[PDB]
Amino acid sequence: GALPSVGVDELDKIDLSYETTESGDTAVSEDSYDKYASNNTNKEYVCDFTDQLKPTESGPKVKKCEVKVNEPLIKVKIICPLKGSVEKLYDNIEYVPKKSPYVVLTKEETKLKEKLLSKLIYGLLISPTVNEKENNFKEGVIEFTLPPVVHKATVFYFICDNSKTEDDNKKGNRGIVEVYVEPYGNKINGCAFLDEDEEEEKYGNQIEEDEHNEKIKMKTFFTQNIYKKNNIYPCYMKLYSGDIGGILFPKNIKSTTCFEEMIPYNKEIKWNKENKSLGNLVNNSVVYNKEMNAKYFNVQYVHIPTSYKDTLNLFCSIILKEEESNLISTSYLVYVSINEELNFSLFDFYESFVPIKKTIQVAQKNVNNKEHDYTCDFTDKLDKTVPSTANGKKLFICRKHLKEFDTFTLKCNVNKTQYPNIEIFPKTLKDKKEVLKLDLDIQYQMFSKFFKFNTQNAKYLNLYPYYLIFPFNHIGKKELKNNPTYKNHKDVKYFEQSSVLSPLSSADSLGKLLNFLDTQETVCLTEKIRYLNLSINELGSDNNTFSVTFQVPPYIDIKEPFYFMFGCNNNKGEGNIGIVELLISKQEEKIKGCNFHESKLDYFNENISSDTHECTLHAYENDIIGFNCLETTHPNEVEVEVEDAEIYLQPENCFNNVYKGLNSVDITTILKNAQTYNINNKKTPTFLKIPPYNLLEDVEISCQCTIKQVVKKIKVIITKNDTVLLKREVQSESTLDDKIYKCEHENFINPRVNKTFDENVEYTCNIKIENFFNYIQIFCPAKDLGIYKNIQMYYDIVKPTRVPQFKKFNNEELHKLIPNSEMLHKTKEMLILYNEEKVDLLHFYVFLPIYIKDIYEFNIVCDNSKTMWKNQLGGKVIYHITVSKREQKVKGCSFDNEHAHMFSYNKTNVKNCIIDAKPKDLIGFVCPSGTLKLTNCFKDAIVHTNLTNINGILYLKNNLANFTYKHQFNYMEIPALMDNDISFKCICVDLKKKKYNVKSPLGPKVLRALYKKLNIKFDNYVTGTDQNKYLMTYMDLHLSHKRNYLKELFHDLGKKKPADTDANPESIIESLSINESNESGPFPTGDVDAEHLILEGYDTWESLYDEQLEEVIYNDIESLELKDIEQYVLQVNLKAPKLMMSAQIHNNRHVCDFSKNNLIVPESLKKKEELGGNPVNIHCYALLKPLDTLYVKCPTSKDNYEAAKVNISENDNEYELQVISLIEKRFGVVDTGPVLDNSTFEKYFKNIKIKPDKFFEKVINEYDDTEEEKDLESILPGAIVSPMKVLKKKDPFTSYAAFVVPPIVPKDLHFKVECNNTEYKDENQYISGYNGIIHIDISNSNRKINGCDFSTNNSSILTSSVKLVNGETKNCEININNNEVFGIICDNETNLDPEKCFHEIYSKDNKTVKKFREVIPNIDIFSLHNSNKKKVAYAKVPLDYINKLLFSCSCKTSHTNTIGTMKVTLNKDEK
Repeated sequence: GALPSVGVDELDKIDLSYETTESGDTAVSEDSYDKYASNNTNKEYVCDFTDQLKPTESGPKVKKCEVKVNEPLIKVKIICPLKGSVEKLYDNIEYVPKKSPYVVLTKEETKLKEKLLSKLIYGLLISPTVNEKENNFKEGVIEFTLPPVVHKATVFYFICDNSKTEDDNKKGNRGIVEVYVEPYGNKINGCAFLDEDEEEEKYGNQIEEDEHNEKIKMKTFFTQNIYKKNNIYPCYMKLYSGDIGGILFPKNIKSTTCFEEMIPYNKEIKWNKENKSLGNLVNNSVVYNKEMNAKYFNVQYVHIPTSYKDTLNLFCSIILKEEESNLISTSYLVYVSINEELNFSLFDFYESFVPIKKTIQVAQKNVNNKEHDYTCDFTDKLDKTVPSTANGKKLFICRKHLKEFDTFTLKCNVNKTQYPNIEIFPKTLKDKKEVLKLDLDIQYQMFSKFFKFNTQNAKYLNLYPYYLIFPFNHIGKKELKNNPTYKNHKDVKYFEQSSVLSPLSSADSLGKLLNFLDTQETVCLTEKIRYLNLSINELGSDNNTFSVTFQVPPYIDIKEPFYFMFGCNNNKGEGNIGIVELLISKQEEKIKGCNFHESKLDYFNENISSDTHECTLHAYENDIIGFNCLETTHPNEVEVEVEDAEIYLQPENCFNNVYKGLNSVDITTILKNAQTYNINNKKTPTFLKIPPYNLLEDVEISCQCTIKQVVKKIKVIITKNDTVLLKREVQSESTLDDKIYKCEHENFINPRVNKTFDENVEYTCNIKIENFFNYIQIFCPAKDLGIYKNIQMYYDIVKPTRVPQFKKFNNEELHKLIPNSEMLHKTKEMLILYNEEKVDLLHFYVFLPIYIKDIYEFNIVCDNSKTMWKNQLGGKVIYHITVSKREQKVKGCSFDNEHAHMFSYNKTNVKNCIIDAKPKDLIGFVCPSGTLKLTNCFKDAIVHTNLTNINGILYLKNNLANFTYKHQFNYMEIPALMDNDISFKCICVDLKKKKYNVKSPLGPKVLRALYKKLNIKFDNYVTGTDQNKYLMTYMDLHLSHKRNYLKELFHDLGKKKPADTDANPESIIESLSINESNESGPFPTGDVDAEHLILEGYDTWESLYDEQLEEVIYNDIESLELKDIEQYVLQVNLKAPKLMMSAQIHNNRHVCDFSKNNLIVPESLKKKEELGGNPVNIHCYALLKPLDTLYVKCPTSKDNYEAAKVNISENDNEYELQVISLIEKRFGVVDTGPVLDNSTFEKYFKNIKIKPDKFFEKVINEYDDTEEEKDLESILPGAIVSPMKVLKKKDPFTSYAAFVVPPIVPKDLHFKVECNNTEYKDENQYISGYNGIIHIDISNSNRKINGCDFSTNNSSILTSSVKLVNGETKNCEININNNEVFGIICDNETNLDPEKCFHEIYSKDNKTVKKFREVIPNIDIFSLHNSNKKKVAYAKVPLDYINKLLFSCSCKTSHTNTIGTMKVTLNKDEK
């Protein structure tokens, strides 16, 4: 509802029945109206009617005065002749209104009607101290003031009707003043005191934005809205050269010291505390409504002129009338900064440690030139000044923030006849084009504890203007001296407290400043930014000045905001030092550009190689058109010249000259404020910044580029204001990276430049979850003062229930919507000494339960379209999530009715559950909300007295245990790899004394309390080495249980009341110390790694734990005994089926031999038939190394067993029998029973099969419960493999299969194989055949070794590799000495020569081939020729042979003539 302002009087009373037409009673057509504009002189509009409205014509005439306002802060003055000054001429004049100027005339679709100006125009100021008379007309002046920001184009009429008088049938002239206000300006930089109360965040589109309700528009009038009982935050104003600020004061103010008795905050000179108005501090500053006399709304506007080009800071105290109700502060402070553009300056950073005499300046915004031309003039600020007064030898610091299409120009006076010696800093500015880049890391470190800021937000510290100019530096020192990270810096010495025993001389201060600026790193201009338009002019018009002029491109290729400095040092001549500290912002928007070139930049919206010849671009207001016609793969501006010759751009310059139809016209005619960027030493890419325009027709602009006789056309249709602009949906799809969902949105929440095209766009990412164990990463920050001031995180339920009302979304709503759903955060745990953890607070992770009963579909809204940051509008992201009905449960228990639907097995409210876990099962662990997590299950469990990490025992890599140890619900996948039978207990603690809210994790303090409480050894524990790339930790949403530093800092400031007349705001705010407690983690100095101190990306040090919750936990522990502590225990016991380790005959050589009658033959159970026999998976655990081989013997499958019974008469060779001597006799589970015979072999091994049928030529991944058979060569090439082949012909029973662990293993391997019989069954049915499953677990390595990989020209395993080509001989000599290992890899076409290499080798002659054992009897060769491949081999030379040896092997195509030769040497100059 709308409630009018102060209303009814005898001069403001409105009526709704008065109805008069625009023509009135004169009956004159509007077409024949004699109109002209109001006299506009020096900001003042006057309609002078003293000589116009005179009865001179027989008939009436209409003279209209048009007052058209587009410039803020005007004084509307209307002068029509006095009532009855002369008789018979001014006798019967009438006025509409006679109650003007408070009430005006509005057009109700046909009629002029009386209505108050305050309702359509908010911020009006009419002084009742000049219009107290009943009729303002006896003075003959109608005057009023209009606010500087209006959002409604309103028209009103004033009428001095002189036609009702009659002097001998002569009619007078009726004067009409037409006041028409259009929207100019968006928001005043300032504050408004709202008498209303704060209103809760209206989620979604339920916001009702009415302009009839004055309350709603008032909230949009200033940048700060001060509620008396909620807003503690001091008022702030920022004014630039030519800006307009103000304050809307309340009605309960008693007195104020702002704009008339301001306290100057001066750091350049010593403290002044006197009261000083804007008039004495600033010339030509204009203040409106000073006495606070206006009746409707008491707002004071201050217009700061362009004459002031110095930085000023002022403080104000607004004391409110002491009222009965409680308000946060009866006196509020106001900080007004005038003409400063860069906040958190490094000079303010320096002054808190070393005093600095300086004059900070803004670049001169040129009015006689283009708006985006700015200059800093050190010609008149580089004088020779010896320090004798506090003005001698000052620092002129010129600060200016450049944006899109903005250019800067510096001028120094460098002549030697006025200055004896002057230097330009740095020295490398001229020749190599480098600058002294100012990095913002030090301000990050000093202001890390003053806010909650990460690595990305701290670089935007130069973007936040509200309260970063306070003397916080004087406090930050204490924090900088408190920060254990800043101490280890090389740049500490300049921020150590200066000498006070002897007063520091300014010369030492300036020298220290020069060294502090010198130690910083230099960066090249041409490399940090791409396509810069820069000119270094050492010569002027009289050769007495130096200049540097650089134009900021439209899109900046800086990786991060380019914050640097330069200037001219003249202190070497005992004078001034001129310095410019400048910052270029990174434009975060895609350029609407036609890029036709085949090679294209990565930020052009139209990516056309040769697809389209004509590019249709509809350009809008504030749009950025790009036109590229050249190579983008050239970051230089020297070699791009060769392609400017092959490009023909029409017109010769674009978009300077542009095609309308087919004619070439200067672009400035259609767009007066257009900005064209033409790159130096280039023709294209050219750029057009479409300024604010005013068109009624789609204007077609056109250019064309001819590349290699191909003409491509850009036809940009700059639209009008009334073109159809519909909601544009940008759909992106979920991308599944490492079982976590990611969407490609990086700066679509970050505020970007406002545009009409920037409002009807919505970025929605569709995320479908149809599987288990996948984290849905949602990225939108927590609420903090800056580019994220009013971000909102709410959710709507589409399916199953359709509730279009937007509700709050937090950890609780997500926990309740989906059973046991978890909001988790990605952290990499710190050591116990630190107790902080690197959490990613901008990104959280939705984790869905293993079991899903209802299909859910929702939309998460991260809203930053309400945060307007310097006329830049942020984006909004919609995540359309669909969570499918997934039927998967965990084995275990639930200790209440909360997780019972998660477990197929449940013992509700039963403390200790015992579970037999079998190979590849999937166990879940979860305890009720409020019970204390004792275990890091399933990373760490309890063995019966001790804390033990069950991972290293069970080969538990590649398991959910490793990442699920800090959730509410933890998961674990049983492997087939076991070194023992292990019974552990996953125990959560129920302290019956007190339940908790354990959303935040439990600290090592209380976990040690429970270990010593529950007899759990934290001294005999093998540490679980951090194998996790991450941890999704279960914690509160955005640490809402933890403290908030911004609000608490400003809360202490507001209750410290720095806004009293006698109060000095500095000495009060310096007394503030940031609220900090044990809810935190210290930083130990010494390390195991440096990383526990530094942060990069999106990680920040925060305590996961709640020290209050922790102390309550420790209390309830120490006060109770063991009887009063419930233990929700899952006792998981794992039975490894007959653990066999592979018989390691050599360091390189393991063996899994199974030619036995107790192994696959089902063991003799109890004499009775038990049941359908269950496969006893015979467990061979083979632990090998890079360059290890495993041989595996099993009984021979019936078919090949017979085939070997055939060739029993036939013998092996020296090779195979040799290997035999090396293996069979060289092979717990060993036989004692009957000797193998053909009968029992055929019986028990009738049905023995071997999967994979080719062993190690295909394999079975052991953590793959699908037993997904894979070509290991496809996963790990570089192995030597013999499939399952019969050991001996004479013995039909035993076969073997071998494989080699390659030396470079890019990763851990964990697979398994099976000489599986379960098909043979005991005829008494004890057990089916036993399955011999060998579980192979190989470790990784990446050390390239001597060896020739003729399969590639870059081996990732060997050092040398020159891939062979048929018809080409490729020699690869490698130089080996005693005790060095080598290899060789031939491709499929070239087979080994010899095919017994390495065992046989060409002689030194390369004529004869010899068994290498002969020459060297201790060589360790790794190769098998009982294989399907004869192209890959490896070996090691022994430790005690040094006589000069030479040999070679070759990869020879059996078909064509191809030779890839490895030449192997030994030692060097020897026998």
